[PDB]
Amino acid sequence: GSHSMRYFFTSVSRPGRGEPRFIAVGYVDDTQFVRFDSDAASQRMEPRAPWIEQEGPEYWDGETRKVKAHSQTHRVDLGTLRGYYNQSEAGSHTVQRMYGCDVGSDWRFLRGYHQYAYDGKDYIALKEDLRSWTAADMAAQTTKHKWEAAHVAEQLRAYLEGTCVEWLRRYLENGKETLQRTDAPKTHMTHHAVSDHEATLRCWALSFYPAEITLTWQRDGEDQTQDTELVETRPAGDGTFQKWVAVVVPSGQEQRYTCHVQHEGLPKPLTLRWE
Amino acid sequence: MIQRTPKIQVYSRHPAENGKSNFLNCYVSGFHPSDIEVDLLKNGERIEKVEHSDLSFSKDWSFYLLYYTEFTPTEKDEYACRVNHVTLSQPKIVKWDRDM
Amino acid sequence: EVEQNSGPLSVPEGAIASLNCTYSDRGSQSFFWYRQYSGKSPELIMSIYSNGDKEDGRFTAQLNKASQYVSLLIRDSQPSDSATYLCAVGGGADGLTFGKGTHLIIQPYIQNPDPAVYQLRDSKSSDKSVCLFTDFDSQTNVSQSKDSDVYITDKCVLDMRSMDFKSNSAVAWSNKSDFACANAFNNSIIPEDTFFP
Amino acid sequence: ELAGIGILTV
Amino acid sequence: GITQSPKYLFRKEGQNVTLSCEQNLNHDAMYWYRQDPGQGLRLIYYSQIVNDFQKGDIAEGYSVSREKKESFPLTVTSAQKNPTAFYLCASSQGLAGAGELFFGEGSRLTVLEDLKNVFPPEVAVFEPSEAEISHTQKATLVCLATGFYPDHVELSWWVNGKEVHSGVCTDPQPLKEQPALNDSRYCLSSRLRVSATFWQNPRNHFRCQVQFYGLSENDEWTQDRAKPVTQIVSAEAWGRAD
Ligand SMILES: [Cl-]
Ligand SMILES: [K+]
Ligand SMILES: [K+]
Repeated sequence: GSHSMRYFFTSVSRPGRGEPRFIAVGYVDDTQFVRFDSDAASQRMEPRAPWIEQEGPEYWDGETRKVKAHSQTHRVDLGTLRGYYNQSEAGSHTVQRMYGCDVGSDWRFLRGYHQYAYDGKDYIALKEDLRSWTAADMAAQTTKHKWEAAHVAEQLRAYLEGTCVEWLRRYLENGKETLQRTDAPKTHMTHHAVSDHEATLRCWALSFYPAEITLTWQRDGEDQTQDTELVETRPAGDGTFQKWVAVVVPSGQEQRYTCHVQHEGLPKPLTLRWE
Repeated sequence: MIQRTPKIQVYSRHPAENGKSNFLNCYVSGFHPSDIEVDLLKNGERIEKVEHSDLSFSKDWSFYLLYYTEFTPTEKDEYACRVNHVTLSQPKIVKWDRDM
Repeated sequence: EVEQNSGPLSVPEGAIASLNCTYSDRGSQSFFWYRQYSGKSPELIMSIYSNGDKEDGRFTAQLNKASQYVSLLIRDSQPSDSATYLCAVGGGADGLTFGKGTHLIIQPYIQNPDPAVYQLRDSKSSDKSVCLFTDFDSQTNVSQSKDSDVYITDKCVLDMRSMDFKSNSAVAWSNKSDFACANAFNNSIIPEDTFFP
Repeated sequence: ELAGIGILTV
Repeated sequence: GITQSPKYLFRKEGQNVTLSCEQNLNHDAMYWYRQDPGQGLRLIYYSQIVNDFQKGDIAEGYSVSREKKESFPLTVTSAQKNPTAFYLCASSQGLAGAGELFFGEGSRLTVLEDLKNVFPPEVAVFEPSEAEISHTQKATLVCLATGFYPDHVELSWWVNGKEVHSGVCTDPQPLKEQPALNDSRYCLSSRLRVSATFWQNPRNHFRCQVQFYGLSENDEWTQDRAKPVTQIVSAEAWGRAD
């Protein structure tokens, strides 16, 4: 329904063993389309989805350098943060940056964001108003002031509102067969026995897109969410996704309980019971 | 410096028919730090030709990769995913179930 | 790459002055207007990152990423606003390409004009002098000489905060033996109410 | 495509 | 701020020269441009982060280091057959091209083919016409620094010893006295105007000086004159009552 262009950057200091690992990737919704790995052969931002190959080297070179500069920021940041936290030259450490836009069904701006983090913890982030800064440490307040004085929020807001959304829409038209398509779930049940008076019920759901989905078990209307087990959404590799939700029951009395599907690939929801 | 131990899921792309070609997916997630080694095994033996997604992370900053390779299963063959990470004191073997 | 409307352009004191610019790269994300006086270092006056207008009192810039249009217009334009205006574009981690530039020259207020042609002999010599055509109005031109050894200068605005006067004062001279000041401006449209003493 | 603005050394 | 030095200079082919440029704003990005007359400013190099720098399109025959984040020195080597230009250092906080670009204060480099053709500015005041002190409430004192090379000059007027601007206009462009070849002489034309109340008073000193950038202390000699060094050259006036 709504859509998003998202860019995930990862940066890992490996002291002794040289320059830090740096991996930029780029998603439209849940489809990956650009990548950069510092340990790649190319040293070029590559295409990871056919519909961005259309764009000539003009696009690519400009993206390559842009990403090279992102890495060059983190390169220093690692240096600075080791500074700020008084940590050792011996230790490896991680920065993740993450920015992107969100556009509704009508394809117009709703949310932008710029989350940043050192070693897994939140460090600084651009707040939902695209104007203020939030930051979990006094260390990060030093960065927050730095970023206030510089007026990053200005530059960054005009990207997130502006540059991001017009580029999001350029991609949603290029690969509309890839991206705008909705593949529908393909559900079933694998029922197996744990004991003589007991049995399992997995409500599967394969080959679907996008990864948004909600499967809950209902004992003929009763919201069963204690005995259930719900694994996180696998990517199939395919391009489609997978998911199941398990539950154990007083078995024998099998053909009683309901699996509630929820997806925009399937116009109105579903319910299933044992054959 | 905050460790999150990985969550591994081993499955095929489609369900299996024996002798009938498929991909074997291992999906690691919820982990931190970055440093990780993932092999897929066939009969406790290291499969060479395994590709893997580009390092990304979820909302809570935790990483997630997908190691896939092509495979053509049978009754006799067992398959696993062996994941080495700082949180495990020896790499975690996770055998492939065609039920789970 | 960054093509800039170019003249030079004249606009009187108080009149509005506009400058366009256009750029041939969709990857452009940041847009700037710098000003450069002759033999001096460019300084920013306007910067703009998204579409529409940004204003700072007397200057106002506007941008349309779609058309690839970046604009500036100066309100109330002072003489302070003379010399060259620079369109620059960035946002690709590649530095900054500046356009050709546009020399915008503003006409002050020669509000008590009296054109005249005097002579100015030396303080360490007799004769061997110059020709000062002075206080004339801004719409005058001071074009080049007739001889290869006659050297005429171009005009020069000249403000005083004491008297608040502004005098456009040209200069000229030569090594020639039979040189004089009536013939000094025999290649320009000097006003015919000029006061030769 | 990527940001080329609004990014700074911490 | 940003400071680039030196405001002017020139070295003969076979020798290098360096334009040192420091800044203390703690900006990551630093850049060097050369501006030619007619053209805009072409980018020579930029430097996104410490220890790193990147080509423009006119880098052939230029070196730059970034050993420290403070300074971006631009070596103009025995470079190309045309380094004569105006050079601009610049820093910017963030990605290269993202932000304000805080500029240095320029540098005026020129070639030197041989030092035999290097002269200083012969200066002379030209006293204000009396038929002009008739109409006005004023007096126009003109100064011609003339017969110098290279183009490297500044110009303040000095009342008793007072660097003065308002009343003075200088002359953005000079004037060459030979209209063809590369080697030639120049001539400037400033214009200090003053009221009749402080001019015509004979006890009041007037002067026009020229901060010439000539030869260094290092340079050579085989002439029958004297050397042109980095100096000041002046010429003066006073009032004459009526
Ligand atoms: Cl590159
Ligand atoms: K989505
Ligand atoms: K995602």
